[PDB]
Amino acid sequence: KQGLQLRLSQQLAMTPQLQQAIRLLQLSTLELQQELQQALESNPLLEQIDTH
Amino acid sequence: IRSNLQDAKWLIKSLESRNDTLLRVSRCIVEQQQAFFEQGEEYMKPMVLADIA
Amino acid sequence: YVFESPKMKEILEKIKKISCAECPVLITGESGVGKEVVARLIHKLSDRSKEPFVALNVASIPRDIFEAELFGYEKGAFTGAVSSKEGFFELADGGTLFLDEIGELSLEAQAKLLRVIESGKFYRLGGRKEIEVNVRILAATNRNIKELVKEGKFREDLYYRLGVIEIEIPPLRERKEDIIPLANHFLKKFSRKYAKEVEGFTKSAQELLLSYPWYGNVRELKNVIERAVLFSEGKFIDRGELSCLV
Amino acid sequence: EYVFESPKMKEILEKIKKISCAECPVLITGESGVGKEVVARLIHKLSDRSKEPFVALNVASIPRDIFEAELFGYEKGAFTGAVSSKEGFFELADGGTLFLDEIGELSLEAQAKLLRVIESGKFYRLGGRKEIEVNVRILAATNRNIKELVKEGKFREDLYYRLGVIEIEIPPLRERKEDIIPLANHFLKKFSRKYAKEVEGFTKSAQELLLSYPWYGNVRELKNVIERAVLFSEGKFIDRGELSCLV
Amino acid sequence: EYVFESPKMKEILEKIKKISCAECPVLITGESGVGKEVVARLIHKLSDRSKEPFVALNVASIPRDIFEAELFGYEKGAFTGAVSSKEGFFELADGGTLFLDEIGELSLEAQAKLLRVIESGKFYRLGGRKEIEVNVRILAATNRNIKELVKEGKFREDLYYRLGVIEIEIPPLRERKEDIIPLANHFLKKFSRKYAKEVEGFTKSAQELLLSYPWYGNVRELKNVIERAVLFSEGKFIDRGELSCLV
Amino acid sequence: EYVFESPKMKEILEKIKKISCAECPVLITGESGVGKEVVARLIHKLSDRSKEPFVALNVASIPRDIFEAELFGYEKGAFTGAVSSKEGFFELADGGTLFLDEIGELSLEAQAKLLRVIESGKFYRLGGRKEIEVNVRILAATNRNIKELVKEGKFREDLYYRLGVIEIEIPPLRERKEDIIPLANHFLKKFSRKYAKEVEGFTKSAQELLLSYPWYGNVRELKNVIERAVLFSEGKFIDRGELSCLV
Amino acid sequence: EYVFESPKMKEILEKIKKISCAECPVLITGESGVGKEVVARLIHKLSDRSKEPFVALNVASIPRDIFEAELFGYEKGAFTGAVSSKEGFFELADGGTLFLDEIGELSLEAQAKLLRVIESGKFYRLGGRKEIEVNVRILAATNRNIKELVKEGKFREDLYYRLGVIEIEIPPLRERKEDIIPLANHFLKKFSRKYAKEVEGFTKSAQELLLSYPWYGNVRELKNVIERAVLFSEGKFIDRGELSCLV
Ligand SMILES: Nc1ncnc2c1ncn2[C@@H]1O[C@H](COP(=O)(O)OP(=O)(O)OP(=O)(O)O)[C@@H](O)[C@H]1O
Ligand SMILES: Nc1ncnc2c1ncn2[C@@H]1O[C@H](COP(=O)(O)OP(=O)(O)OP(=O)(O)O)[C@@H](O)[C@H]1O
Ligand SMILES: Nc1ncnc2c1ncn2[C@@H]1O[C@H](COP(=O)(O)OP(=O)(O)OP(=O)(O)O)[C@@H](O)[C@H]1O
Ligand SMILES: Nc1ncnc2c1ncn2[C@@H]1O[C@H](COP(=O)(O)OP(=O)(O)OP(=O)(O)O)[C@@H](O)[C@H]1O
Ligand SMILES: Nc1ncnc2c1ncn2[C@@H]1O[C@H](COP(=O)(O)OP(=O)(O)O)[C@@H](O)[C@H]1O
Ligand SMILES: [Mg+2]
Repeated sequence: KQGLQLRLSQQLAMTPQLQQAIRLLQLSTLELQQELQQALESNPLLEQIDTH
Repeated sequence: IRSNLQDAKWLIKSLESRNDTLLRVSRCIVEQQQAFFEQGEEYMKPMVLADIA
Repeated sequence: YVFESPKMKEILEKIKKISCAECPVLITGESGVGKEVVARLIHKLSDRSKEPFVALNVASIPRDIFEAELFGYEKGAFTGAVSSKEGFFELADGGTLFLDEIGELSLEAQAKLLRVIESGKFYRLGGRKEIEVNVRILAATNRNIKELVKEGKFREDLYYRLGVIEIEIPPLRERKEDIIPLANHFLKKFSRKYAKEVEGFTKSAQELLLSYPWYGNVRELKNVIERAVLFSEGKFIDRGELSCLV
Repeated sequence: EYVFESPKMKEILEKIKKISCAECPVLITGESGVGKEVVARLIHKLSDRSKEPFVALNVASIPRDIFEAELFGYEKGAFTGAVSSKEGFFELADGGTLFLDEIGELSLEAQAKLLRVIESGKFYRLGGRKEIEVNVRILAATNRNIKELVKEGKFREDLYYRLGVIEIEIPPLRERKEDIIPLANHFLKKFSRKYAKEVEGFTKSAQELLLSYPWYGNVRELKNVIERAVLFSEGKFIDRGELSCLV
Repeated sequence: EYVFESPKMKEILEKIKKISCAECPVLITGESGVGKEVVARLIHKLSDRSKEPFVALNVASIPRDIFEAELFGYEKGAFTGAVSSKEGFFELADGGTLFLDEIGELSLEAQAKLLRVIESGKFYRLGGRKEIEVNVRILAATNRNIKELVKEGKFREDLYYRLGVIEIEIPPLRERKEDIIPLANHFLKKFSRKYAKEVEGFTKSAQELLLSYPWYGNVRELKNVIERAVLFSEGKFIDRGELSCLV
Repeated sequence: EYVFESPKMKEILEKIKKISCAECPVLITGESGVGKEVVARLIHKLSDRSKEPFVALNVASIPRDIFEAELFGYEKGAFTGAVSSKEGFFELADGGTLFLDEIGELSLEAQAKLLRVIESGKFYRLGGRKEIEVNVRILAATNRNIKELVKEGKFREDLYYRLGVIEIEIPPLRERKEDIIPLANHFLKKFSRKYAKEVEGFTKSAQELLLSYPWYGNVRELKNVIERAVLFSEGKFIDRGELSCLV
Repeated sequence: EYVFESPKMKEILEKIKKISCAECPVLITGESGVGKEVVARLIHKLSDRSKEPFVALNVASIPRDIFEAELFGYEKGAFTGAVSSKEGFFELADGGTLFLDEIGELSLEAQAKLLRVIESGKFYRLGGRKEIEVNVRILAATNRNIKELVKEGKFREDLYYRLGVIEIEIPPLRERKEDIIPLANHFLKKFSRKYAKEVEGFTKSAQELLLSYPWYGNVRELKNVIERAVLFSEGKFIDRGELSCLV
């Protein structure tokens, strides 16, 4: 019946596999650059080619 | 360092794939609408997203 | 389908007249008379002819999961909610819902049924959005609902809502003008279905059909005819083959 | 459009007008079919939350074993079968009004779960470790006398004193004689315009028959009777004989 | 080899001969150990499709959570962990016979799923797009009282009407007394060669004892008794005392 | 190694030796501590398959929802998490003996899953479409009156006749008065050597006390009493006082 | 540390010292607050496993659906969500002692899952086909009376004889009159330093009051009373007035 329980069962589970790296396609160049700047701030091992 | 390196490589791959997809879509669009670039408007063909897809 | 008796003709005319109205319709009678046949005829001639006809029996509904069938549920609402499910009210959206054996419904669940009929809106179990549906209600009963109401075993409001137009179907025991047509129709249908040459019943076997006080009515008649066709070894069916069953 | 002609209904409307500036819980009591939900919607409309959600919930239909999941929601790994987080009705009605219909039919065990949320406004999800604060106004409607239930040990006194800050009592249609004919005319007009039949008004005998019947289903029964009469009328005026659904 | 030396059993055998070439589902009802498996395999053997698979299945051994995956099959990627596509038992017995033992153990949802396929004759894989058509002859056996099951509300009435077109009710062994003696002598030999024990037959007293016991396990209980008698004996004849303790 | 001085146990020993060549399932019944495990292992040792595995299963410790996977196994991809194929306890015990201990504590739903394997030995895996045949002897032990359970609607009447081909009943210790003293010495030599004590026998009054006591735990309780007497002993003999406080 | 002064409590200590070499299960019984866990830990400390794990388990806080997965463990792929192998408490406590606290709260069906592992120590993991042998000493504690519980029928008889090899019963504090004053002084010294008070002892009237109160919570209640007296103390002595709660 309708209830909330913790149990050991054998089930066939569905497969979601998307929404990963999909939001970068609709971003324009400027918003993409802002996202890349945030990622550079948050990750030590990411660097951007510099002109200085 | 391992986690950050893996994330960096994943982001680089994502950017490369985005650029390649944009280039392919643009090339297909230009190939479909070719009488516009030679004679301007009044020679546009009608098309929707399904054709390019 | 075959209708030859004057009572069946009157019921057919009444069904033709009432098909336009969208009021809930109740049908009563003995077992195996054709209540579902009348309901499907009403649905066919109604303005919802192309709409779904969702027929369900409430006798097979478990007591403790009735709501899960009444409203449906979303994914992950409880244990065993693997995927989204639609209740019978949502299934018949725009169509006609046929509740068979309404007289055996428990008292507590009855109060939970008409509450959805009058309001017309409900929430799916685990769903946060409101659902509005329109359904034409056909109900079937085998006993006398009025006597149940007088015994306190039924809701009077539900009777009033369902009993806007009620129909009584005479049992086959008092429809002796249909015995031969039904027997011949079933004989030909099953003979074609099983691909064996059986022409028709003998004169001796015909009187056995009338002499039999059919208790299962059309269902029993169809089963007996089908079994007689299955064991038939000649184009003429004698009374000896039928006497084995009866 | 709603009909309020009896002096008691006008007094109730004036009380709603006066309390339109309050966020207290409201408790509505009466018989079945008298208009508790109509009064609740009127209270919501006249208040300052008129542009906010109005969540009507019948607490007598939710299964007992999944009561907290419906009211409070859950997280991803709360139990076997939970795959994603889902909000409850309290969080759905955040910033608006929550109407609880048939609060008396709630079991004595289920009344204990609502104690803290009504006053504090804070709770935890099923499987959540963060406190959620919401701003919801509670309207509750019941047909049973809550005071008798509390006096006989069937309704918790804590919940009764939490809810009944303001109490509204709706007299039955049997005691509203002045409020029968206008409602009958309104229903007649609505059903004539909806079912596309032809009818304009009742005869004097029909008016007397309507006024003499002790309506026990209240406005619900009146509406059903008028609908049936419209469905079974073909002239222009409904006579006493057609309105034979009564006794 | 089997034993059919009772008038009821001979009539059932004639019915089997008449029916074995038909194309309708068969339902076999009886007590415990009456010979339902024997009847099913005899129906399959004396059939135009006797060279085709006879898939015998126990409906109580299939878990609910994967039920429709076993009976119909699934495609690759239908669910997480689906390595490769797999067929169901309906396709496995395509062109042959599918026997369902103890059909009364089915659940309501499984009953509806089976009814759909029995009616239409075509189904779909769990994660498939094309439609599969099969030519399976369905035999189902049970020992419950199916009428009481449908009256109680455990077996779907339409499913029973679909399956219960042909009923074969094997009478209990206590009503087949003239079949008891040929059965025992059938078993006594079979075990005598099997266990190498030397024994010829039963004495008159033992034969009289055999006909008087109201067997509750029917043929299986008689087989067990004869096996015990053969094991716990060394003489050429089995007498009253040897079977007295067993009975 | 064991003690079988009582004639009622000598008859059981003769019966066990008499069924060495057989392979039919055996059902063992008795009270607690009477020696069902000893009888089962002795039957296994004296048979022709003594070199084969003896798989003992406590059927009450198998979870309800994974019962089919344990007794039958599965193929890879049968469900979410079947990353590799597995073999059940019927395939593991192939060629040997499977001993179901405390089979009377089996739910009515789980008893119907063993109806076809015990008879024929053919089954399918979970997700397998090819039949698997095994050669397994089945011994079952229970401490409950199986006939009373069958007639009380707690144990299926088909499984009883499938299992109960040969039934062995072990009398309680209150009836095996000729084993109390041979056992009491036995356990004594087991324990005084284990704990390096100096006890070598019982006095003439402790033996009478042992004989008079109505052992309700049977041989297990006798073991416990003897171990307690040995642990708290001082001297070369155990007198009446050293165990009168217990029994 | 602990205080044992009453003559009936020194016999328990002598028995504990007597069973140092043993490895049989121990069953501890007494009222609430008499020191069952103290005795269990003292038994563990004086044995040969004193440097081994002491796994104290409350068997009343293990869900019944995953019970078998907690005491035995599971293999990879046993069920959906089993992504790695995990051990149980029996294997975690291997080489040491497992202390089941409140063994009398187990349900009848949950007691049948412990029958074959207490005696032999061999079991199969969920989804495992290889047997596992462990060396664990079983201590069990309960505040009920297991003998009369078995007589009534709420405790299995075949588990009581497995657990109860050696039984230790602790008398109530109202019978250990020689322990009241030493325990009171011990607790006063313990609590006068944690809270940095200036109390050093009791008065004669306070001691007379302490000897007449029928302690229902036993040592736990005495400890609570002494803590209350210390917290609200002003002088260097605790007078009978400060112990007014014991009147
Ligand atoms: N006039 C008819 N001509 C041919 N077949 C008919 C006719 N009336 C009924 N039947 C047959 O009778 C059988 C039973 O019909 P139906 O299920 O509608 O009856 P019922 O048992 O009284 O109804 P319910 O179980 O839905 O309350 C059907 O197989 C149908 O084909
Ligand atoms: N005529 C016969 N001659 C010889 N053996 C027979 C005969 N009829 C039945 N048997 C034997 O009876 C035994 C049990 O019969 P069967 O396998 O058909 O049981 P069943 O009716 O399906 O049982 P259950 O209802 O318990 O599932 C079989 O081993 C079979 O060999
Ligand atoms: N004849 C015997 N000689 C020696 N020891 C015996 C004898 N019969 C029984 N025992 C002892 O009895 C003890 C109790 O366990 P036993 O094997 O009798 O289990 P049971 O109560 O019959 O059933 P189960 O173990 O299957 O739950 C065993 O430790 C065994 O050594
Ligand atoms: N002899 C003693 N000396 C000192 N303290 C003691 C003594 N006996 C008991 N205590 C104290 O009594 C308190 C409660 O006792 P304990 O928890 O051991 O008993 P219990 O209620 O029987 O146990 P449980 O319910 O946890 O199985 C503990 O804090 C313990 O320190
Ligand atoms: N004053 C009114 N004017 C118009 N309609 C009304 C009035 N009072 C009640 N009704 C009608 O009666 C029906 C039942 O009233 P409602 O408050 O919804 O349920 P209940 O009062 O039984 O909880 C409603 O559909 C409503 O339209
Ligand atoms: Mg069978």
